[PDB]
Amino acid sequence: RKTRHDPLAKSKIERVNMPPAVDPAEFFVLMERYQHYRQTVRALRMEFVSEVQRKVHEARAGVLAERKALKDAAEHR
Amino acid sequence: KAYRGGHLTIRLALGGCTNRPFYRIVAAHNKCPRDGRFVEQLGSYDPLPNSHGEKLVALNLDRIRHWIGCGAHLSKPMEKLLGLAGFFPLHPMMITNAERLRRKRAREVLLASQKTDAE
Amino acid sequence: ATLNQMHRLGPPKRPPRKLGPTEGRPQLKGVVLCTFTRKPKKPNSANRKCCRVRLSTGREAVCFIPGEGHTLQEHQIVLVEGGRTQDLPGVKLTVVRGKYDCGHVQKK
Amino acid sequence: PMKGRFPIRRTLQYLSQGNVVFKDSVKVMTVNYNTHGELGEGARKFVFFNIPQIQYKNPWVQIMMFKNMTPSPFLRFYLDSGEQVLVDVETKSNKEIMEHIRKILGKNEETLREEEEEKKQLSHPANFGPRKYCLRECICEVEGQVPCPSLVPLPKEMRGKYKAALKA
Amino acid sequence: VRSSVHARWIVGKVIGTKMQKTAKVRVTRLVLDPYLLKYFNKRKTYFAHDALQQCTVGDIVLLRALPVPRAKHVKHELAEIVFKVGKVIDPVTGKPCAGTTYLESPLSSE
Amino acid sequence: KKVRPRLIAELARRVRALREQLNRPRDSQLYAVDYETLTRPFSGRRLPVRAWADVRRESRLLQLLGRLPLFGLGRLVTRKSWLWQHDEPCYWRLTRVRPDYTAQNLDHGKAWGILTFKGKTESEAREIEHVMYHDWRLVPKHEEEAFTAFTPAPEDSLASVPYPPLLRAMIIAERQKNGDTSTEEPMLNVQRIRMEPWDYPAKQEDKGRAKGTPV
RNA sequence: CCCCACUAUGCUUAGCCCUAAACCUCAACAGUUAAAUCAACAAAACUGCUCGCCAGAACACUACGAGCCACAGCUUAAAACUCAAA
RNA sequence: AAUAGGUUUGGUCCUAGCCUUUCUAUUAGCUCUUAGUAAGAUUACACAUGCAAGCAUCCCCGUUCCAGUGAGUUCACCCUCUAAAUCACCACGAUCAAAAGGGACAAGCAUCAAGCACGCAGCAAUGCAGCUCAAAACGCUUAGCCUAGCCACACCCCCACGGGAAACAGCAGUGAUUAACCUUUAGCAAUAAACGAAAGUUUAACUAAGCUAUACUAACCCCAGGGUUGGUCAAUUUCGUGCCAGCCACCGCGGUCACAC
Ligand code: FES
Ligand SMILES: [K+]
Ligand SMILES: [K+]
Ligand SMILES: [K+]
Ligand SMILES: [K+]
Ligand SMILES: [K+]
Ligand SMILES: [K+]
Ligand SMILES: [K+]
Ligand SMILES: [K+]
Ligand SMILES: [K+]
Ligand SMILES: [Mg+2]
Ligand SMILES: [Mg+2]
Ligand SMILES: [Mg+2]
Ligand SMILES: [Mg+2]
Ligand SMILES: [Mg+2]
Ligand SMILES: [Mg+2]
Ligand SMILES: [Mg+2]
Ligand SMILES: [Mg+2]
Ligand SMILES: [Mg+2]
Ligand SMILES: [Mg+2]
Ligand SMILES: [Mg+2]
Ligand SMILES: [Mg+2]
Ligand SMILES: [Mg+2]
Ligand SMILES: [Mg+2]
Ligand SMILES: [Mg+2]
Ligand SMILES: [Mg+2]
Ligand SMILES: [Mg+2]
Ligand SMILES: [Mg+2]
Ligand SMILES: [Mg+2]
Ligand SMILES: [Mg+2]
Ligand SMILES: [Mg+2]
Ligand SMILES: [Mg+2]
Ligand SMILES: [Mg+2]
Ligand SMILES: [Mg+2]
Ligand SMILES: [Mg+2]
Repeated sequence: RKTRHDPLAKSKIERVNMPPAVDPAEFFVLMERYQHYRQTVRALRMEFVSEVQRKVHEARAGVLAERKALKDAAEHR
Repeated sequence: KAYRGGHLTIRLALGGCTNRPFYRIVAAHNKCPRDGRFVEQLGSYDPLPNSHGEKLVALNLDRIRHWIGCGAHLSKPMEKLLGLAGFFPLHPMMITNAERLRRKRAREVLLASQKTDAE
Repeated sequence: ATLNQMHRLGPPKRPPRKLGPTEGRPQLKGVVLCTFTRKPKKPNSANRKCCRVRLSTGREAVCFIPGEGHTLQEHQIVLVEGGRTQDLPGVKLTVVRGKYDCGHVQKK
Repeated sequence: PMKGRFPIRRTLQYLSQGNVVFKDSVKVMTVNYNTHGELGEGARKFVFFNIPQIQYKNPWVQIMMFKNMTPSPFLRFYLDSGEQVLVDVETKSNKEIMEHIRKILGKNEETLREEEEEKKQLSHPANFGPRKYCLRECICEVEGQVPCPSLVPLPKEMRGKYKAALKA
Repeated sequence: VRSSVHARWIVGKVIGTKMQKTAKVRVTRLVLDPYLLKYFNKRKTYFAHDALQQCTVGDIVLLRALPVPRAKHVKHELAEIVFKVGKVIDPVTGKPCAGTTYLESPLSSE
Repeated sequence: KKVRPRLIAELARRVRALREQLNRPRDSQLYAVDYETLTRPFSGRRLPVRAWADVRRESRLLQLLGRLPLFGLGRLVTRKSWLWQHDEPCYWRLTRVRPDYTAQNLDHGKAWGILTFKGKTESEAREIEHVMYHDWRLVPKHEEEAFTAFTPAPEDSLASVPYPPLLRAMIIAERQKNGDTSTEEPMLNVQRIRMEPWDYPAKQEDKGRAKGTPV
């Protein structure tokens, strides 16, 4: 692809990007679906993020991790 | 190759040969090439029906949840796969495209009947 | 040698392979400067047709012209390949018959 | 033939037969032994036969030897916490020395089994890629799936050369 | 306990004491010769901080990594003199020795 | 191993940063527009088609404030796009204004204020975005009471939604594996997921600015 | 090559020069005489350990560089062209 | 170098080089039916022309990516620390990953053997004289690499304020050059990327085509060529030539019965 230093094409100087036509009924329904969909996906992302954080803390300062750390320290002595 | 900004994305990397597409589901930096370096492979997707008439999709759900929990984004085709699997809700455009297809075929059925009626 | 000595010297080092008259290339383009005949070393006897060409690399070299009869002249273009003429000392290049100005041998 | 006495020591098979894999705390292992004396015979065979096996399994642990510095042989381990472990080896055989250090500072068979399992998780059988990393390169290798076009030409209907031709 | 220095604990031989409060230590490690599959010593130099200037050329010392290097080449400090040159104390018996011979019999203190 | 210093790189890096602060373009240059062609003479780039009608009809914020005492501190300003999109009052209460003195009509600059979007007011003032847009209207003084009048409607919003079919089946299968015999349905909590309208004023402080390169 | 004469030189002193078929062409140290004793010849065949050295012939006790009280020297020491042998 | 083979001599044994037989790639000669697939300038030399970055109610964001090349070349890996970035917003967190610190990391030449400030202590002032090196420092030469990819470069002056000067090492294409030689096609339908709240828009990435025995797979009623035929090494009849013309990878053949031209 081009870089910001490459010049603009001359066959595209007068190009005007016209926006699509809108169907009011479908536009409104689709807008509400995206809100509900993204609210549910954000609720799922929050749970997955909490699981990742719970597993990291558990492996660091969990009851089974601190218990195995004391056992190894006792066996050493 | 440290990129300026960017983020991890779960997306489809195209494999296979000419006229024989095959996708690998990978977590990779969004700035990396489509089929280049990735962080982890999270599954695969064969879009061509097999001998049993099935499209096979493998999903490493344990690792998919891990990478989403680490801040990974999802490409639109990946979101639709998870919707079809029941892991995510159906994407808003899978629902809307289905409705568009119903209206399209409702007009064709109406045109066909009007032609037979004229006959 | 002992194990200590083998460890200290390391793995053997192949002599850097020497490039032949083609300078490690399949063929070279040349311009004919003059034609002449050479006598082979004993016990062979003949007047082997050769020529001096200016290679595309700027170097001048003698080249053997294989086959019965040729029509090469000064200022003509030829393609030269490797392979020494066994009984012509110093001749390590061969003209390719049927390329550029050097045509194929005429039948019988 | 291979040079030196007991050339079996200079083979990968022999070096991998060591059963001592130090815990992560071990950082240095010094060996003090005497070149002569019947009571230091086991320590000399330990340096001759076992030190290579220990170093091979523990590449990042410093091992340094010292000759004829004290009247009797001994091992000393320096741990990351700063603790030092002295092991008197006079009168012991090289096999008894290996079994001793394995008991006090070596990883047990359970800890080693677990580590090997966590490695197998890195090569998932279901992943596709180069042979260096994966079992199969493409799904076309799985029986029942559409095979590769390089071996079985696809039907004309599944080829873009004729999809565009009919559409165009 | 963390440290940016790579070598945390290393034993070596003092080979120089000409720098102020710094001992130059030679550290040897066993490195496998891939072709011969024989281990050979590989030596490396370390500068160790010696605040009391107690190191003598030839003694065996234990070096501890510093939290951060105190100089361009000084990344360690003298943690302990293992074997003082010509004044070794047998760790097994705690008695002074001269090579493979005792200077004080272990039977002296029972 | 010691990388050779690259002094010309550091020198040029500082000279560029300096020239970007001493030759920085002003708002009157960046945000000027040719109302006949609807292009910015600073870069020659046209505006999007959906903005053409408003660029010829609506005013920029500083076009309104440049006509008021103290540049209109304390006044309420709303946007035509908000008036069309929402029935609840949306407006800024101005607290600070930095006019672009280089503009002949003082119709460019920055502004700060307290946001009231759809009847809900924020606690602290912040910088206002889209100050250069042709979209602003000044609320008359004799209309402030009737314009700001708002009664909060009951936030009767859903609290929990189900899990997707597969996620639900896996959560339930995990319960039964661990001996749990509960029949309660797994539910996603969406109370904490507050969905802002896409036209909610973003943080202007964290927004970039066009670099100097006048055409 | 044979005969005669005579000089540098062979000697002493004080400094250099640093070479030899300086070869008993057989490295130092430790050990063996049993096994397969061993291409040939030479001065029987081997083991452990260490250092030095070698890898077709010729070019070459050479060229160049470097060092040296050496200035037609010594030490270290290549390559190109050539042959299918030596 | 192997299961090895040919060749030193009047002859034998030993040693030894060279070559033969195997498998790839490029180029050349002669020859060539189809289909599918993969791959595809000699040149960091110079480039005509077209296209390769937009999006979007203005702000911004993107054009720092992708794609290209291999000139230069121990910036690629591990650890410590810690920015920017993602997780809407905080995340005392995770993920990802710079700068900085520690460690590790190509080849040849030692006829490159010494480098010449290359160290340490001290709050500072300043003091000490050290630091690297035959376990190869310092130096010269060669080379992209350890390939799910990575590093480096982006006309040159290592850099790019400035200067020389006016840039295809983006796609297609051209000139010169080399033994080395793909179309100045189509489409954003799939995937990926940018932007948008979104329907969507854009993209010479990519996808689907074009060209070429360079390779793989399969096939064909008709359609086979190329090279060899003294030994190594599978396989020659009759003539012509007469140490001439010519031939061989090695040993050799040709001086009138040449299985070697
Ligand atoms: S390798 Fe799988 S389709 Fe070709
Ligand atoms: K002859
Ligand atoms: K000599
Ligand atoms: K002799
Ligand atoms: K041979
Ligand atoms: K934008
Ligand atoms: K690239
Ligand atoms: K390169
Ligand atoms: K450069
Ligand atoms: K597309
Ligand atoms: Mg011959
Ligand atoms: Mg006299
Ligand atoms: Mg006398
Ligand atoms: Mg003598
Ligand atoms: Mg000796
Ligand atoms: Mg030789
Ligand atoms: Mg001599
Ligand atoms: Mg000489
Ligand atoms: Mg000289
Ligand atoms: Mg003979
Ligand atoms: Mg090159
Ligand atoms: Mg941060
Ligand atoms: Mg870094
Ligand atoms: Mg030497
Ligand atoms: Mg020289
Ligand atoms: Mg070097
Ligand atoms: Mg190069
Ligand atoms: Mg160019
Ligand atoms: Mg540059
Ligand atoms: Mg091009
Ligand atoms: Mg080609
Ligand atoms: Mg196009
Ligand atoms: Mg193609
Ligand atoms: Mg005849
Ligand atoms: Mg013939």
